[PDB]
Amino acid sequence: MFTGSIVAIVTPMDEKGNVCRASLKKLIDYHVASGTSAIVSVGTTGESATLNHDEHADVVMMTLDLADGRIPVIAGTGANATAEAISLTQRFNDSGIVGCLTVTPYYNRPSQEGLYQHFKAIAEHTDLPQILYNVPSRTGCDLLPETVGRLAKVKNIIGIKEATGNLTRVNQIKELVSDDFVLLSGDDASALDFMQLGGHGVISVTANVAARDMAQMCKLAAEGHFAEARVINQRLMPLHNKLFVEPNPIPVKWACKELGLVATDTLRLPMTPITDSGRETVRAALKHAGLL
Amino acid sequence: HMFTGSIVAIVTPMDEKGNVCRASLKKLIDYHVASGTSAIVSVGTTGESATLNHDEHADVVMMTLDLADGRIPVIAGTGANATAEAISLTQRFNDSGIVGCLTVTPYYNRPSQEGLYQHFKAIAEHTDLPQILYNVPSRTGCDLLPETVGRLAKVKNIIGIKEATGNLTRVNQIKELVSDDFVLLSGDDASALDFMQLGGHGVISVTANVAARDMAQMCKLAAEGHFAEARVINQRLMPLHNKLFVEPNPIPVKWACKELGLVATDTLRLPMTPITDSGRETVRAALKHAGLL
Ligand SMILES: N[C@@H](CCCC[NH3+])C(=O)O
Ligand SMILES: N[C@@H](CCCC[NH3+])C(=O)O
Ligand code: NA
Ligand code: NA
Ligand code: NA
Ligand code: NA
Ligand code: NA
Ligand code: NA
Ligand code: NA
Ligand code: NA
Ligand code: NA
Ligand code: NA
Repeated sequence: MFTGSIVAIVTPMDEKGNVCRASLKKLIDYHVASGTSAIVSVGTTGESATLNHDEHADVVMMTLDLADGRIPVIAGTGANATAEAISLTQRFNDSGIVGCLTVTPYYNRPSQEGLYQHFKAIAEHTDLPQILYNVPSRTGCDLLPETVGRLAKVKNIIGIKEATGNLTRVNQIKELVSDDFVLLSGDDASALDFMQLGGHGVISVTANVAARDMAQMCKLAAEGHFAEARVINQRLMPLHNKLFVEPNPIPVKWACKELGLVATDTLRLPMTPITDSGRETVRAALKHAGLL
Repeated sequence: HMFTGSIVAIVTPMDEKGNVCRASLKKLIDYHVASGTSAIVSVGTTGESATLNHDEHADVVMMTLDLADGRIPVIAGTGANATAEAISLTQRFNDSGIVGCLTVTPYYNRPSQEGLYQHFKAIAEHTDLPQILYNVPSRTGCDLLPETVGRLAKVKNIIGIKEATGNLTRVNQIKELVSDDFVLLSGDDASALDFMQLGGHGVISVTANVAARDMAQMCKLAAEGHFAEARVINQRLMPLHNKLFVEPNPIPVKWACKELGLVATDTLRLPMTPITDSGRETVRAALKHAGLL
């Protein structure tokens, strides 16, 4: 259930910056039809930083409601204060979400022991499966394999979204955890490599606009058909890269709009609209992918 | 002028349950008044801004302002990674008595230079208070470049920057793009004296929590061009400048304050955790090197 192509879904907005349900419905219908394994709601790509606690909870519950049992929903529950993370987590207990994605605290740079006590306290206040999430380029801290191994012994700590793009982390973690600990890439451009080394899937921004390809690529990787997966990956590589040509989710929201998947590409400050150059680049990447 | 010299990034002292401890904060503020500290930054990074909710944050700022009682200026930490949050935090301290705001680049969501421009511009437009930008890429994932600083210096109440890269070339890259009354403050204790000798006007300092008079003298000596004497102080303090980050700030400086008798307990809020045995030994030796123990 926590394997294959998982979309880190955008939070579509109207021109005032409020959540646009009609657009989110369209995306969720698109992912059900495309074979996406699951939806991560209000991750980084979903602009977690700029939704307040109640808007955040509302978007997750909206996503769950619209999913209507057709596709599993994983809630973004990360926070850089352990009390905030527990409170967010408790908000979704017994909601119908199948698990949580909880990022290492950002900006206050805790120690490895700080991360251990942080994630352990979170896990002790829920029954939901917990997927750790490491992305040092955003957070200023690096959850190391040693610490992941300590945390994997905690009951409902069940996997990790590893977004460093450092592919040596795959088997560094795998040798410290049990066979059913889930290893998920959080870096689209290196995700097929990550799977070929033993990863079980990807929590993906590219899947927002290339869901069918991403789902088939990940299934082929799972079946060991890496040559066939790489043909898809190469079609998608310009998107993997150029969806970060400006701060995510600025490009992917523009791309969703360009494809008719959402009504507007509006974001909340401090995100700002895509530049002329960025549109040109993302459009070429979408054309390279065969989507335009 | 008011934003020069030694400015303490003051800890938020807590009791054993993690609640703000007014009695320890009062002692610290009296200590800074007697030590000649130029100003207090309230609820910055060293003050555990992340783990105080909006009401606790505002309460700590108002407490610090009340305890200072006009004896020393107070600068409120008002940064946020959502612009709406930053405006709302800023609006809370309008006409409170604080003299200015310290506002960090959005963290975790990694905005562009244009996003930083619009962020800080929108903030400045919702306040009459002086704004001090704060760049610390090692924490935020985001680097406010001098060109963008120069753009923002043209917004009238954006009046300075706390530059915490430790990259000393930024001093004059910024200074040549701004007017001469734009304030340049180090946010990196180990390189602060270097920063001032290159033209910086002061430092927003963690070391000043426990070596306030030394830090006040070092900055005043630097300001008067007495760099040889300032360097003597800096070498007394350099192990502290470094070892107060031997573990995540403010874990070492809070333990040092407790060991010096300045606060009652060294308690923090998760995901900060208590100082290790090795860390205590390292920080004690640095305190002894400064002559403080
Ligand atoms: N802007 C803050 C608050 C988040 C509120 C819940 N989405 C942060 O990024 O941590
Ligand atoms: N923990 C969140 C919310 C802070 C609330 C105000 N001190 C952050 O660091 O941005
Ligand atoms: Na709607
Ligand atoms: Na660490
Ligand atoms: Na540690
Ligand atoms: Na390790
Ligand atoms: Na487990
Ligand atoms: Na008290
Ligand atoms: Na402000
Ligand atoms: Na100005
Ligand atoms: Na400096
Ligand atoms: Na401690």
